[PDB]
Amino acid sequence: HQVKDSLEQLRCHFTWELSIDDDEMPDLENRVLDQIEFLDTKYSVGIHNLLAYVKHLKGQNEEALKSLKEAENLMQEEHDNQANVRSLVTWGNFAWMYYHMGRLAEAQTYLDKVENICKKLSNPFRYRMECPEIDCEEGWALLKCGGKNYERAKACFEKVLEVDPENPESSAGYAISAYRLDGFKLATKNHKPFSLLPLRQAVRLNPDNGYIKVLLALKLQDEGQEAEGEKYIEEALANMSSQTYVFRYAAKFYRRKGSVDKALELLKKALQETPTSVLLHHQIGLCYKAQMIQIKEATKGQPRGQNREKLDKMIRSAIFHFESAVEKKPTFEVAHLDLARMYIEAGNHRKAEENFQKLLCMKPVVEETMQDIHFHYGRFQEFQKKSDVNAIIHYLKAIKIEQASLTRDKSINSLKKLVLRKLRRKALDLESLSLLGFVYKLEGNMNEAEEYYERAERLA
RNA sequence: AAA
Ligand SMILES: [Ca+2]
Ligand SMILES: [Ca+2]
Repeated sequence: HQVKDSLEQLRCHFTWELSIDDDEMPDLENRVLDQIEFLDTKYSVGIHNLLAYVKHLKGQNEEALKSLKEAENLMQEEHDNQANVRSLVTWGNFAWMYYHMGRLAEAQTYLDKVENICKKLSNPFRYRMECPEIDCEEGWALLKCGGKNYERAKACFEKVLEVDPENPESSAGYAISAYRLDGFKLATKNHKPFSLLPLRQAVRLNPDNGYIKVLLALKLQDEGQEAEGEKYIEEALANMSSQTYVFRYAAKFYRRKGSVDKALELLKKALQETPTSVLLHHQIGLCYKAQMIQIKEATKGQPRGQNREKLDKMIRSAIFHFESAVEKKPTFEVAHLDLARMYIEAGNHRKAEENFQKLLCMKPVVEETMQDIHFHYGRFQEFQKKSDVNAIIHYLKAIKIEQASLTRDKSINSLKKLVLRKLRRKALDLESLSLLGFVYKLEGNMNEAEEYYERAERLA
């Protein structure tokens, strides 16, 4: 069992516990292909090795070898024929591939190549190479393979920065990881911008990286500094580096600023390049949603004639794009939520219900998203289905997810309003009395709360 | 990637 034990010591995709879910594999493959074609970075070894690992997981071992060979061919050019330690990721993935294919003599050849380099560099381990380049490669792999991996990704880049605080590559990976982790918490009470300083430093150290600049812009916009952010949007848009990705985030920036037409123009250009992007399809849908709201506001909710034809175009176009996003990535929870909400605007309550029911069964990486799912389903039950019983159930389920947030507070307020309404129609509704006590208790008004709980008890 |  010497071979297998040696393979487990290698640092490469096979030993990084990426845990790629089958339902996310088609989207991952498309994102990997998009990145190969459109992300401008110095070394593309990592991304080709991830494509090989994906092909392996698909049962296409011969196709996987092709991607590992391409990774070696490209390394020759990106380092000018010179030796580079990132090759050890490729060689580790060859050893695993050949082991899985039964080409065991070749698997041993690649273990020997790795060992030879670990010796040459005075690495303490025989097969496990300890160098910052490989910590970064582990981090980028994790960062590409979904939100559940982002704490691990950040820690890979942080390990490099603890020894070399001005390392450009790990500064970039740390900042992007941190930005996405901040995104997960953006609606939680008293959230803080942990990623802002990392992004400033990553831009300083990677001055040609437009991708990092547009994330810095968006975090500045989050923090109420939109004009400073817009300067970075403009600098990124003047750069060709990773242009199509720059367009995605500039489009988000302009939509949030209120320039929805500008956002749509950028997204339509980006969709020409990466038409399978679920991020693009969701962003385009949000733009049509924003335009729908603008039409509603100008016509006081009663568009007619051409304005009605325009509203319906916005609704149907948003449904098309949200449906496109969730076809491609069925685990994209918030896109299903936007879709359910847009089916309410289209007057299709059965399709809204269907998507809410799907959402109730999901297990988001971001557990607080289920507050939003219950809250919006509760509102649908209250206002479209005229079911106070089911509205109460789902406002309570939102509240029971204790994390303080904008939506938990809205759920408390919505439950309060519903119960106050019921009590006007029937002041001796014991259930409503107790719920109103519960609401006051959650608000901290302990005397009002016990008053209502007591009143409810007396009746019974 | 909603918020
Ligand atoms: Ca390019
Ligand atoms: Ca190729």
